[PDB]
Amino acid sequence: GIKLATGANALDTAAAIRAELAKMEPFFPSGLKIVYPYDTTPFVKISI
Amino acid sequence: TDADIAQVQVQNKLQLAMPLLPQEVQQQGVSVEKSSSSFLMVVGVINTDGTMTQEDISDYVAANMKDAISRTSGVGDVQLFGSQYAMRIWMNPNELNKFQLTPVDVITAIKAQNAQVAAGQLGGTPPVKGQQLNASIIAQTRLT
Amino acid sequence: MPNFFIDRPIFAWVIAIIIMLAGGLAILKLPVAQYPTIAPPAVTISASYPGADAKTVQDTVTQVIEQNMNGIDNLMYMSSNSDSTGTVQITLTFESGTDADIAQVQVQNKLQLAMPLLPQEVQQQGVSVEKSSSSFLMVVGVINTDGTMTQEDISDYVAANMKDAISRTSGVGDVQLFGSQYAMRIWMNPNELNKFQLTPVDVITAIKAQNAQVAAGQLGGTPPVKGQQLNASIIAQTRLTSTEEFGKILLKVNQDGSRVLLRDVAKIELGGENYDIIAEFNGQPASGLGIKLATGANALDTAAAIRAELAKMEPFFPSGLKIVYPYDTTPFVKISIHEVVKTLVEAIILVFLVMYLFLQNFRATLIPTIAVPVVLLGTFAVLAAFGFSINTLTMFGMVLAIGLLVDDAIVVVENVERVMAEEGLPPKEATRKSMGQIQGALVGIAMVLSAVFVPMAFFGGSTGAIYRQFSITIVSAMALSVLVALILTPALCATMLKPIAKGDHGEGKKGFFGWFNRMFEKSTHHYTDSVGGILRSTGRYLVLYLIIVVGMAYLFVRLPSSFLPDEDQGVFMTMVQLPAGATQERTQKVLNEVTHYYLTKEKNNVESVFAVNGFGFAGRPQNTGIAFVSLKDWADRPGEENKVEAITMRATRAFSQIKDAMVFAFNLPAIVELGTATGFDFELIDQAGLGHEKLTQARNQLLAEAAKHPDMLTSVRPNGLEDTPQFKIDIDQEKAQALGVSINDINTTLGAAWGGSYVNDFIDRGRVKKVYVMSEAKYRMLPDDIGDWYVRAADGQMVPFSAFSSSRWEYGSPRLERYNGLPSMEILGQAAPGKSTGEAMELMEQLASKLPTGVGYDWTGMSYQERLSGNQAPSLYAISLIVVFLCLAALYESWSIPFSVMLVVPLGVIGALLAATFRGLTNDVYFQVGLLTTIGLSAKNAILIVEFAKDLMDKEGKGLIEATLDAVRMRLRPILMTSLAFILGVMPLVISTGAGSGAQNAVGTGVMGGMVTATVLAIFFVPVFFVVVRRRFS
Amino acid sequence: PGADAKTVQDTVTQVIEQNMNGIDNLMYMSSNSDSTGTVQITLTFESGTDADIAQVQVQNKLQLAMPLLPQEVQQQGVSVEKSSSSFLMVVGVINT
Amino acid sequence: ERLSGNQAPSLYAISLIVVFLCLAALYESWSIPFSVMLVVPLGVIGAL
Amino acid sequence: GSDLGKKLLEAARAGRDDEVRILMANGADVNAADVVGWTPLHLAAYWGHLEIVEVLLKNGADVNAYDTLGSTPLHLAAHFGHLEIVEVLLKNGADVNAKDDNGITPLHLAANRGHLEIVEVLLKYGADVNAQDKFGKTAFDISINNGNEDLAEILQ
Ligand SMILES: CO[C@H]1/C=C/O[C@@]2(C)Oc3c(C)c(O)c4c(c3C2=O)C2=NC3(CCN(CC(C)C)CC3)NC2=C(NC(=O)/C(C)=C/C=C/[C@H](C)[C@H](O)[C@@H](C)[C@@H](O)[C@@H](C)[C@H](OC(C)=O)[C@@H]1C)C4=O
Ligand SMILES: CO[C@H]1/C=C/O[C@@]2(C)Oc3c(C)c(O)c4c(c3C2=O)C2=NC3(CCN(CC(C)C)CC3)NC2=C(NC(=O)/C(C)=C\C=C\[C@H](C)[C@H](O)[C@@H](C)[C@@H](O)[C@@H](C)[C@H](OC(C)=O)[C@@H]1C)C4=O
Ligand SMILES: CCCCCCCCCCCCCCCCCCCC(=O)O[C@H](COC(=O)CCCCCCCCCCCCCC)COP(=O)(O)OCCN
Ligand SMILES: CCCCCCCCCCCCCCCCCCCC(=O)O[C@H](COC(=O)CCCCCCCCCCCCCC)COP(=O)(O)OCCN
Ligand SMILES: CCCCCCCCCCCCO[C@@H]1O[C@H](CO)[C@@H](O[C@H]2O[C@H](CO)[C@@H](O)[C@H](O)[C@H]2O)[C@H](O)[C@H]1O
Ligand SMILES: CCCCCCCCCC(=O)OC[C@H](CO)OC(=O)CCCCCCCCC
Ligand SMILES: CCCCCCCC
Ligand SMILES: CCCCCCCC
Ligand SMILES: CCCCCC
Ligand SMILES: CCCCCC
Repeated sequence: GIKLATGANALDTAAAIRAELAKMEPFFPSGLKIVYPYDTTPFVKISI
Repeated sequence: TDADIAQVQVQNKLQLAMPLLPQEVQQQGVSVEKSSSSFLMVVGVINTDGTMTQEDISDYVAANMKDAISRTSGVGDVQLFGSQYAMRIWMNPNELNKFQLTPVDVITAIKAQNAQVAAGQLGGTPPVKGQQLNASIIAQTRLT
Repeated sequence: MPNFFIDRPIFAWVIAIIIMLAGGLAILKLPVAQYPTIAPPAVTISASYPGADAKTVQDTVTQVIEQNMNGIDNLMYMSSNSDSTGTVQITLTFESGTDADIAQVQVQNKLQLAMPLLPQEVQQQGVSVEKSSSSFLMVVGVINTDGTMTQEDISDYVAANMKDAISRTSGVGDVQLFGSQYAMRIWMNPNELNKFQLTPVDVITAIKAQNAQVAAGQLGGTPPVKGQQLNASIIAQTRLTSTEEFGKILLKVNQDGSRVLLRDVAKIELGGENYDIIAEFNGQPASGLGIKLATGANALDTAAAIRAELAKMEPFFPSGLKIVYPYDTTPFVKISIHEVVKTLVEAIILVFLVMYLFLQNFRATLIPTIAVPVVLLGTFAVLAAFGFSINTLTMFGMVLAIGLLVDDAIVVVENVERVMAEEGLPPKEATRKSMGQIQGALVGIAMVLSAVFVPMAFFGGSTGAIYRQFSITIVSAMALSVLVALILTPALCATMLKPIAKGDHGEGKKGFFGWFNRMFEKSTHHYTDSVGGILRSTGRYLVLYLIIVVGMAYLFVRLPSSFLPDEDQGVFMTMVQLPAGATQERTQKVLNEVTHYYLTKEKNNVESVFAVNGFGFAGRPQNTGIAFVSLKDWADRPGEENKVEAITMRATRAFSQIKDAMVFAFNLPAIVELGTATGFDFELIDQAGLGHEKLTQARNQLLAEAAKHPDMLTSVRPNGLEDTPQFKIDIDQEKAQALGVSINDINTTLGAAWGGSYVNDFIDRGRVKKVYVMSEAKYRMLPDDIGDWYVRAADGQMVPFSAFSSSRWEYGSPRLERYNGLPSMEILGQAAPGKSTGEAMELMEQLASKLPTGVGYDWTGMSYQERLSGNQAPSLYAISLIVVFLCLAALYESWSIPFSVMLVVPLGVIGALLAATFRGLTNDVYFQVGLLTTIGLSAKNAILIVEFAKDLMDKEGKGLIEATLDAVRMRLRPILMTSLAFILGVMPLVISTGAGSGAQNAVGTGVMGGMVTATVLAIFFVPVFFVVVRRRFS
Repeated sequence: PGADAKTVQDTVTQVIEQNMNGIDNLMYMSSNSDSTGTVQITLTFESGTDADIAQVQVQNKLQLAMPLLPQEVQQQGVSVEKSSSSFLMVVGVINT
Repeated sequence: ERLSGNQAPSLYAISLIVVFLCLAALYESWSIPFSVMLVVPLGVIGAL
Repeated sequence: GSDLGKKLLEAARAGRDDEVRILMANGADVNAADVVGWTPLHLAAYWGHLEIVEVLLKNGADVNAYDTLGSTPLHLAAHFGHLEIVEVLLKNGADVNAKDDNGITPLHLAANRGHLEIVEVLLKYGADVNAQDKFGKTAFDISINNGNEDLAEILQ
């Protein structure tokens, strides 16, 4: 559960998280996988 | 209001309280955070093969993923939906009473025998004249 | 605007005076330093665990702090070290533009909350959070000649009687003590302790009790009994203040009545806190003070103030104590200013001569002499407004701009002198018409040069920080030059210049000036005839143009890249590296031999040698050492043979003879806070808890594959240390519990004796200082000495350490590295001769993908900098070219004509590349900014030729070739005048071999060579470009 | 707590004061150490100085001195905050 | 109080020079500024 | 402490087979040692380099050489779970009942880290199962304390 820091940009922070998660994925054990069951940023990106 | 200064002012006062708090509360780590109450996103993690349990997945997220996300700029707070692993000593009162022991004796034993000692060096400074051997002394280490 | 200030010359003078006063005010107030803040904001968390091994430090301190470094803003990456000196350094590097104070306090605050998680011994020592990105202004060395003081004795005096007064000196940012103040050292004896049935635990318990502050209260304190007369504070036991008092600390009382004191079982003396460092200055014991310059402080004033305050302390020093200055950057910055002020004054003198050579009147020569200082003064005021300092980058930014500043003065005045000669108009009317011809072009040139230089400021990281210094300096200087050229210079021309008769070109005169005028007039006719011949067969020169463009592209790939030129700063370093497990004494003998060489062989060059044993920037084991060699003055070391580069190569070849010691001499980099910034910085990461051994195996696998490509990779070393033999001891719990020996008493006795133990504080002459208990050297050297230590059991019997312990040899890390929380191993290296860094980095990524499972990688330091800075470059080049085209298109009112101007770029660049290749220099930042000024002034010359050529065709209705020939005829004189002045102006910078010669050579060579080709080629090629472009697009 | 003015000056005041060096826009530094054990080190900055940045720079420099202080001083906690000498008002309270 | 007194002379100096240059700029003269700025002592003695 | 001897120690440690082969041809000192008293065979046995152990033994390396605390290469091979090297050493006459300064045999070290296959190999070559260390603890006493059911069954 990631909470946005006071004053920080939603889309930029969300992009920074996805970039850091992308570095981890290659070194996962067999079977383990990331899923995105809640995200407020896609609405902001698509609606604009 | 500048959230950077707000955090500094709040924590400046917390540091006056910190020593007056119980020792158990200090060792749990007090945290000062500047973030929204609501969640930006939930990064869920699952195993498709079903090789890892709920507890195993939470430990991996806590040990390999959580810290780097918590350090990322803009991330004000990270809540783990689970728990990192810890060495759980599940005590038995019947067996403790049989050998005439208490939780106090268990805690004393763990502190004594699960210890990381600073044991110094062979040929450490200041050395004697004509010293050839220089090596670290390794005593007790953390149990694995 | 020009017509406005011709009729109002006083208002023009007022604007000139305001700029000069604002500029003069700036020169007094402007900060002064060698270099500005270039390296990104870095915060190093430093802690100490006395007598702790690398893993103990990592697993109790480093990992705990790392885990609590969350919710901190603008963090790029986190790297940390944990080594067997019992030390941890966690460096958090931040985004460029981040507030270093906000960065430090956020790190400091998160550490404070993690302090209760650390061990008590680490909490007692405490953890320091400092800015590590800044560098030293000077290092003040303190020595003892008469040999009455040790390095411990000198360090204590510097801490007590000097450090505080140096810190309070004006402009001093930070003062680091090269050593430590005294510590009460209890040197324990196991034979004496066992004799009286005692342990190090008993020594610690007694010292804590008999040396401490005790709270008491007050006589007649509130609430009092009514009728109380006296109120006084009750003073109880205060801390001990002498070795004698510590000697009399009571440990035990025997039956017979004899008193067992602390001096009876230990030697007690004032010593150092740590004995890892042995600092010597030409053999004698030495300490020092590393002084850093404060923010917005004057480096010249601060250094003078430091020397002034050190002079006041001279009478109070003990016998034989002397101050020395091995490292001082102020002398270098003193020369840097003097040489730049000389260049600017010589440049104005050369303009005076060239202006008098061609125009031949004193009234004309005064106009540039007034105008150029007004612009240069104004530039300092604009730099002051932007919050810039007078530094090496900003100072050479002025020198590179001289070409543009000088042209603005000559172009305006020469054109007025020409109009008066050809048409026969009076000064005022002639200036109105002259300015009418160029006022549009001068504004156009301003916007073109803006589009060239402004995008240079918006590069990212350390590279972009340097490029920003040149950008703002040159754009500001250029901008004011255009304002002065449209406001002041026109007013000066209209008021000061004398009338010239129609068709008078000084051909009627005699002597030298009579000859020169007749010679130059015929030389102009020879030039017009030559251009006429060139314009008949243009096709042949379009082929010659492509040969230059191919020749340019060829020399670009051939010329090797670098960051900055290495300077002779009167100092260089000599690293000493013995085999692993080698002792402090063995390292000292090599340093003594290295010190002996420099004082014998290089006695004419070397002033002193600062031999720092047990010191190193990548860990501080006993086997590693370093020698900071300080040289004599630049005047005392004549020729190239007596320079740092020559002494380095002679020294390195001399010490290669020595066995069991890897010894190399090497010069400092330009920006010493940043480093070399040439090769690449690789991190190999443990991404799946493989461990130390498996990460070592993966590193050895990568190094082995790296060796198989000499053609791409070279000098590939790991930054870390190799595993070493360590004395593993296993305390048997059953045997300890059976004999009745507690594990606390065992681990304390071992830790305190062999490692040392910080007990409590004591007051030495009104100064709080640490009390350490440790074994005397001889009782903690070899494994056999383990058995000599006895611990008292519950029943009272003294059990030897051998009775309940078993020992063996194993291998472990003396320095464990971590990157972004996970374990890592840092790997260095550089691209092979011919290959770029990009190719070398790309191969390391390919080799990294074939390493075992759960082994990742990342780029750090300058590799991280260049990868983000590299992606921005294409966009900034594109924005520059597009806006330059658009600006020229608006000026000429044509989409096609701009191409005639922009085709000049290679003519200037080819000469710079030939001069750099011939002299054997690199493609450094000084060269790259040098190209832009050469391109800028060559583009400026072309703009006025095309403007004149186009205006003749539009207004006077002349033909293409007629206008082009008439244009280049009119523009020949001013282009030769500027070029003659500016080429002579930068000539001293090429031949310079003194202090700051590397930078001067880089600035001079590229500009001189570039300006020779830019002048010679463009006068012939700009005609061709204009006619070919005009023919092609109607 | 318990220490006299002289002991408090040597072990605390001088340890903090020596580390309060090269801070931005510092005009002067006044301090006093008393018999009850209290220290008060007031750093007055130039007019126009950001008091919040001034507070941060003082706090950063203090935590270098903090480890050199005694344990009893660290246990009480050292406060760093913006200050003024004079009172705005005195609100008095009585019982009728 | 010490700071106020020390910076007063330079404050008067620059203040006079700015007014002089502003009059020189506006009226396009040196004589008119010098003619005007000689009046300053007549006022200053009245204040004292 | 010869020039080639120091290079053989570093080569044997790293596991550079090609470099060791060249040093054996040039006549590098096989009985050379560091300060703790570790031969190339000690280092080769420790880091688990099978080829270099075989090459060193063929070039007259001391199989029963011991460090300053009395540990032989068989101790290091048995302790760190190198089954192949333990067999090669024992074939070349490695003392299976070699006591260090603490009385710890290779059987004790193999038992402690639960290397089942190595314990069987040591017992085959005649390891004294009732051998006691300085604290009077056998290989069986280590197995019951560690809680190893498989190892305790083998040490019958
Ligand atoms: C012959 O190749 C070695 C020379 C040794 O000789 C010495 C005496 O000259 C050196 C020179 C001239 C250096 O600039 C450095 C070092 C050394 C030496 O040690 C370092 N020494 C260490 C500290 C001590 N250990 C050595 C230990 C394993 C025995 C690790 C290296 N760190 C070192 C650096 N900074 C860093 O770590 C980082 C992060 C900075 C930037 C990295 C770049 C990529 C390099 O700076 C690059 C431009 C180049 O300098 C090296 C590739 C250098 O090769 C040359 C000269 O091309 C080798 C280091 C250096 O900048
Ligand atoms: C005379 O001192 C300088 C030598 C220059 O000359 C060079 C050419 O010879 C070097 C030698 C012989 C080295 O052994 C090293 C380096 C250099 C040089 O550059 C490093 N160069 C760097 C690598 C690049 N980063 C910046 C990066 C973000 C672009 C910093 C420099 N660190 C370097 C090292 N490796 C590391 O272990 C790293 C990665 C961290 C080191 C930590 C130190 C403790 C702190 O960083 C800081 C408190 C200070 O000690 C340095 C900054 C120091 O500067 C001063 C003012 O004292 C220079 C080492 C080195 O071991
Ligand atoms: C990121 C990098 C930086 C980005 C930069 C972006 C640049 C924006 C684009 C601007 C490009 C301007 C460059 C060309 C200027 C040529 C001006 C000459 C015009 C011309 O032919 O007029 C003659 C000369 O004019 C004269 O010389 C004087 C009279 C004309 C004054 C008005 C000209 C426009 C002002 C210049 C600045 C424009 C940009 C501002 C943002 C005749 O004179 P006339 O008969 O017209 O004279 C009466 C006025 N009515
Ligand atoms: C705290 C730090 C302070 C530091 C010090 C800073 C000093 C501030 C600046 C002071 C500036 C003073 C400049 C005075 C110039 C005197 C000119 C003498 C001539 C004069 O006054 O007589 C006029 C003749 O001028 C003419 O007609 C000739 C005009 C053409 C010549 C222009 C030469 C200007 C010289 C510039 C000096 C540069 C100084 C640099 C600092 C009278 O005739 P009129 O014009 O009044 O009336 C027009 C008829 N109807
Ligand atoms: C580093 C690069 C190498 C240096 C390159 C230097 C290039 C600049 C030098 C230009 C010299 C111009 O010199 C000029 O050449 C032209 C040839 O085109 C000659 O022109 C001659 O041949 C042309 C052929 O078409 C005839 O039309 C013309 O009537 C005749 O005079 C001129 O008589 C001569 O004065
Ligand atoms: C008249 C047209 C000239 C436009 C040139 C603009 C190029 C500079 C772009 C920029 O902002 O980057 C500055 C950059 C910073 O390192 O300086 C440089 O590296 C100098 C540019 C190199 C020469 C370019 C011509 C050769 C083409 C193959
Ligand atoms: C001692 C020189 C001080 C002024 C520096 C600036 C000169 C350009
Ligand atoms: C030369 C760069 C600009 C290209 C766009 C203009 C085309 C006529
Ligand atoms: C942007 C250039 C377009 C010109 C077409 C005539
Ligand atoms: C002190 C003011 C004098 C002014 C005279 C011009």
